[PDB]
Formats: sequence, structure tokens, C-alpha cells
Amino acid sequence: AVSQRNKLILWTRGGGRCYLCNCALLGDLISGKDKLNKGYIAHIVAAEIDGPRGDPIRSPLLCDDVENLILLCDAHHRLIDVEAVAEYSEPRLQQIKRAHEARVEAVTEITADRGTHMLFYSARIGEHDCPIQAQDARSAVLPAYYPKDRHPIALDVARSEYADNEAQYWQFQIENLNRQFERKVRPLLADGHIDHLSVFGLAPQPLLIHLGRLLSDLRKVRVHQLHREPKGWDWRNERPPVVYKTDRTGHGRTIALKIGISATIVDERITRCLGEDTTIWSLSAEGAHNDILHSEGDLQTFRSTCRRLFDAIKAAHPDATDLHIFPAMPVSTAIELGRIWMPKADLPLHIYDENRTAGGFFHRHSLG
Amino acid sequence: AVSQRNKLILWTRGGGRCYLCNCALLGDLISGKDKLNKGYIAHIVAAEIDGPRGDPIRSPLLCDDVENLILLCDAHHRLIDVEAVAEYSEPRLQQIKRAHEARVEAVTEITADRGTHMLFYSARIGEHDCPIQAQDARSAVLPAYYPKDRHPIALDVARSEYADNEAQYWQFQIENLNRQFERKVRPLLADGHIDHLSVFGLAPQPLLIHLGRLLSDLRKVRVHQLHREPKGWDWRNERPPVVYKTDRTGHGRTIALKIGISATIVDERITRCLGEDTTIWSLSAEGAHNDILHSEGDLQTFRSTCRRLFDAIKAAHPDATDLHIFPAMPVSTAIELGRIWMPKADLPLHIYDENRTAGGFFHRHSLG
Ligand SMILES: [Mg+2]
Ligand SMILES: [Mg+2]
Ligand SMILES: [Zn+2]
Ligand SMILES: [Zn+2]
Repeated sequence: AVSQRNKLILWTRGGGRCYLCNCALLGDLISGKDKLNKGYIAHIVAAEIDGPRGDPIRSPLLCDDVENLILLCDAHHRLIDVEAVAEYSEPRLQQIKRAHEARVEAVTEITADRGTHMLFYSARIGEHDCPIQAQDARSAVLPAYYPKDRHPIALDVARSEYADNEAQYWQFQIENLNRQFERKVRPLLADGHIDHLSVFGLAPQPLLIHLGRLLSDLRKVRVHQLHREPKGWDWRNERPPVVYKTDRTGHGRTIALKIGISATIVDERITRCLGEDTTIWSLSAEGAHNDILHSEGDLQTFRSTCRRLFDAIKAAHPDATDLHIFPAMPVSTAIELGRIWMPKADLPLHIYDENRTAGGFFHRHSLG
Repeated sequence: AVSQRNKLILWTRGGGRCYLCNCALLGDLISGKDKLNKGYIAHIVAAEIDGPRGDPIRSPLLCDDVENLILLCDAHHRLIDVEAVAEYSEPRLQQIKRAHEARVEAVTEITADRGTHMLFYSARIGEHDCPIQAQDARSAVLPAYYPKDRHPIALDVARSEYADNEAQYWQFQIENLNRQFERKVRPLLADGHIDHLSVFGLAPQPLLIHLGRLLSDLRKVRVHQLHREPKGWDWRNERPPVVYKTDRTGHGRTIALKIGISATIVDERITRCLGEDTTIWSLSAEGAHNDILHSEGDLQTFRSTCRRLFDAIKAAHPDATDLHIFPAMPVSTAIELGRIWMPKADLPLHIYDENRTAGGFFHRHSLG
């Protein structure tokens, strides 16, 4: 008889399907319908010397050799053993066997990769009080991804002797994010060992938008959000979906977009900063607060909503100079704004940041 | 211990692959490398009451139940039993089991006659930032087809020191598309090595139409579209069908057709570069935007609409020598335009391209 191990090997290699018609044999095996041929195993060289394609030497030599076995439903076992023996010689059955098993392996191999690389963008990476820590990141990617390497790729929000309201800070942080990406990320992407990137960013919104721009050409990226109670970076999905809705005020030719997702922004702060002659488009979340981005669906609906608004804005204003962005966005949406921006389909973006020391909005960074 | 029959069932349903990374386990099973966990079987609810997700009632109830078993390599068995027990809850592991076994069955169902060759037309084929990659293509042909060869056939939008706004560039790309097609595709067709062809094109629309013309006589072709959110080349089916509208303006001697599916094209832009003595036919999609081609039905309905429009244009202008095409089309529709054009009955096509930064439409290619 055929060993249980050879049965397992052949059924795995054969995908549990008839090698001539591909029909599914597992359900019948479980049902015990394999009374004529246990396990639906067919011998190419018959185990019996007097059988179809039998041989006095090779029949006993091959009766428990998996390289001599195929799976057949009862009908097609009868076809190669009784009705059409001459049609199905050892080489022809052997070639159907290789081809069936090669095909099965190739299709079960095709699937998205689960392994991911963590990318951190934050101040104080590697220090005791860093708000993104490797053990919290490695847990947060499960179970949708698993860490392919234990250690994150570290992009530093580098320590600086300039404050958020001095231009000096923004030039230093932008060029330093640029050097950093071009130094530790690009060579690993070029090299091809990274197939999925899990992103954990905590930085001023203009820098997070630039990070998103740097990630825009990548195919496998999952952005994470810092959640607030309990603190952590794992996606949750426990609340009703965030409701976003778009609007506009004014009719000047300076096009602005305020994005009030974690907070509200009144139109005054934009007109006080831009001209009085403005059009202020709006992307708002109902109940805007800094813990509003709860679930990945919330992030996807932001991406698609923001995409629709970007199209609508350029369609409504075919005389484009730029678009002036005024954000109050969770870190995950700020990265995704930069990631979905299309360098030559969208308007160029001028990103404003609230000077929290004294005074309102100031232009700190641009895309395009 | 787990029965030999349940081991066979699980190994067949699982395709002999780790349910967390999809790596192949049979070779290691045959080699006796399954020293820590025999057969690479992991219990979701542990067989041991004291184990991960163990239970005094359900552990013995399920220790020989195939619905509680998965296949795992040693590293991911340790991931769900030691490192990340809480993250990998029974419901989350059950999802993975159901998804893994559903995919394995659906892909092994694809019969041997459904094999396909991937054909790429794009810049930067084989580089990390190419927007068409072998792994996304081979996933995209499933479950309708399976890749007959692991490697795509690469037609390059070849690098040159020419710019798209000078004629030499277009002449260069056309001879290179012709040469590569004649040597990498055609010689394999005659014998039957290449039969069904799955096509992934990302190129300037006039070159994509030419690609379609090169495919025009082929009987087995499936064109793919590059989608956004999520990125990928797999056909989707989540939206209402695209709505197409055919219309016409003017009564002039020179016949034009604008095809605004991913964007709108106003009549000016046709009027001169061509003149005022024009008839401007139109084939537009309601809500034209760059991700509008969602489903394979949307592409088929484009084919039939464009076919009907071509006939109507020929009937309406029996003294017309040719037709001036002004496209703003998804990549898949552009290929299919070239593929359905009939030299026998249709007007010759002069294809125009939007000159970036200079501005305006310029004649870059012709068919017939
Ligand atoms: Mg037999
Ligand atoms: Mg276990
Ligand atoms: Zn059969
Ligand atoms: Zn694994």
C-alpha cells in the first residue's frame, strides 16, 4: 500500500484535484466515496505487474514512489486504465503530472507579502521618552502585517536651536528630512528587499506632508495614527465612522483650502493671512478633535474625500497659480495629504503653520 | 495527537504553505525539519489548556478538529504562541485560516488551459519605482488566468536624449515598440509558445494606441488598467458602470474626435490647432476623472461605444479622408482604441498629444 506520508505529499502537490479535469477530490475523500481507489491515487506504472503500463522490475520498484503517482477522479482513472491505455503512456502521464504540480505551486505562491518594514519619523528616536517606540510599532502592524525586520528605519526630527516660528527651523528640517530619506530609505528601496512600509510619523504637519510626498511613488505603504486613550499606534475601529464634508466660501482668485479635522479653523485666520480677495474651500470633520482619526476606514475616506476635493478645486478654478493649505490634521492624514498629491495633476501646495507664540498662519513649506 | 487524515486535509487546504508568510513547507516536511512542531501544525485554540488561547473546555474539544488547525513555519508559530499571543486572537487567526484556504482553493481551480503571458509597456521596467511590477501583474491575472511564465515580456518606453515635444522622440519610441514587439512577442506566437496575452501599458497615449494596433489581430488579449486607491492593476467591481456619451458639434470639412474619459476637453483646444472649419465629434464619460475606469465591463462598454461612434463618423462623412483624435483616456481605453480600429472600414487616425508646458495639442502619430 501507499504510505500515508506519500499520500500527504501527493495530495499537497496535486492540490487535491484530478490531474486530468482538475475537479476537487477533497470533499469526496472526506465523504469516504473513494471505495474503488483509496485516496484517488492512480499509479502511472501500475503497482501490479500485469496492470496498465506494468513492468516486472519497475512495478514493485515504483508502487510506493510518489514520482509515479497522480490524483484522478474515478472516471478518469478508468479512462487511463481501461478505455484509453494506449493514449496515456508513461511519458504522457508523467508530463501531465509535472505540469499539473508545477501549475499548482505557481498559483499558490502568488499573494501579497505580509512582511513589513517599519519607518519612524519623529524627534528623539531611540530615547526613553520617544513617542514612537519599536515594541509598540512591532505590535501595531499585526495582524495585517508582521515585522520583516525587528528594527525600524529611523528618520530623525533632528534637534535644533531654532523654534517653530523661525524660517531657519523649516529649512533645516526639510533639507534634513530630504538628506535622511535619500540616505537610509532610497538605497534600501532600490535594493528591493523592502516590499511593504509601515509608517509611524510624529512631526509638525508641514514636515509630515513632505514625508508623504517622499512616499508618494511607493506601492505598499500603510500609515499609522497615534491614538490617544489608550495611547498607541495600532488601528482600532470601535467608533462610528468619521463624517467629513466639503464646502466653500468667498469668490476671490486666491484659492485656499482649510482642513479642519482635529480642530476648527475660522475663515478669519485665512483672510487675515491671505488677501481679502480669496476663495476658501473647506475639508472638515464633524466633531473635529485631535483623537478623531480612529480607524483605517476613517483614513481611507479622508484619502478619497481629499481626492474628490482636489479634482473639484482645479475644475472650478482652471486659472491655477497654487492652492494655499491651512491644516489642523491628525498625523496620519497629514502624511496622506502629501502621499495622494499628484505632482503634475494637482495645484502646487503652499503649506501654512500656526505660529503658536504670537501671530497666526505663516507659509512654511511648499510642494510643486 | 492529530489524526493522519486531518493532517492530509489541512495540508491540502493550506497548499503546504505557512498561513502567515506563505512560504512552502513540504520540502522541510520531507527533510524532517519539523522538529519543534510535527507537520508544522499550529492549534489556534491550543491543545494544551495552559497554552496560548487554551481553554479547559474547548482545548480537548478542538485538539483534533481541522477547523482549529493552521500550517505555520517555526518562526511564525513562535510569533503567534510566544511573541504576539494577544494580537493574534482566535477570531483573527480564524480570519487568516479562512482567507488562506479560500485563496488556495480558488487559484488551484484555474485549469491548465487558462495560462497567460504578461506583457508590459512602460518606462523603467525592472526598477524599484516602476509602476508596473511582475508581482502585481501576476496577482492581477488571477483568478481568470494564471501566469504561464514567471517573467513579464518587457516593451520599453525607451530612454533617449529626445524630448516628447520634438518629432524625433515619437519616431524613436515607435521604432522601438515595433522592434521589441516583433522580436519578443511575434516569434513566440507562430509556434504557440505565447497564446493568451495579459497587457499592462503605461505610456503616452499615442504610443498606447500603437501598442493596441500591434495587438489588433490577436484573438486572446486581456488589457489591464492601473487603478488608484489602492494602487494596482487588478480589475475591480465596486462602482456603478461608467456612463458614456456620444455627441457632435459643427459642420466643417475637417473631422475631429475628442475622447474625454479621464478629463474634459473643451472645443477651443481642437479649434485651432485645427481651424474653425471643423466637425468635432466627442466621446465623453460623465464625471471624467483619472480613476474612472474601474471595471472590465467599463472597458468593454468603451469598446462597443467607440466602435459604434467610429461607424457613425464614417457614415456621416463619406468624403472624409481622415479623423483627428484628441484623447484624454485611461491607459486601458487607449490600448483598446488601437485594438478595435479597422483598416478595412475605419478612417485613418491622426493622434494628437498635449504638449506639456508649451501648451496646445500637436500631431504626434497616425494609424493607416
Ligand atoms: Mg491504475
Ligand atoms: Mg501551538
Ligand atoms: Zn477527472
Ligand atoms: Zn511563515
